[PDB]
Amino acid sequence: KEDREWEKFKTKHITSQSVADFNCNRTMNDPAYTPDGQCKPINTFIHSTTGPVKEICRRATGRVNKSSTQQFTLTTCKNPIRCKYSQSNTTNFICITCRDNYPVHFVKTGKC
Ligand code: NA
Repeated sequence: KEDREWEKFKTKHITSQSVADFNCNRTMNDPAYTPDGQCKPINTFIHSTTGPVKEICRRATGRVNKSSTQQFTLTTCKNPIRCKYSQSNTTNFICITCRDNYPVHFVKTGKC
């Protein structure tokens, strides 16, 4: 169900918060943004409106990994000590799995 996979991707990997306001310790432990479970060893959050992320797949057909053509601001929450994280940010391209027009999986930072 590609729309629901997209919803899971949005929740897990796209943040509506600014780089400054984003808080790894809150979000990584908040069920609302962690549909695979809380306190994971790593996660990459894309600071973007959903449209531009979705348009990574604009020319995608079937199931295929696509690189973004532009860079995104990214927060990495990593290396938890009792679910308390190192937090850092950078800009980079991203590599996602598209199912048709829908991002359904975060593959890697950088190009595919
Ligand atoms: Na960069």
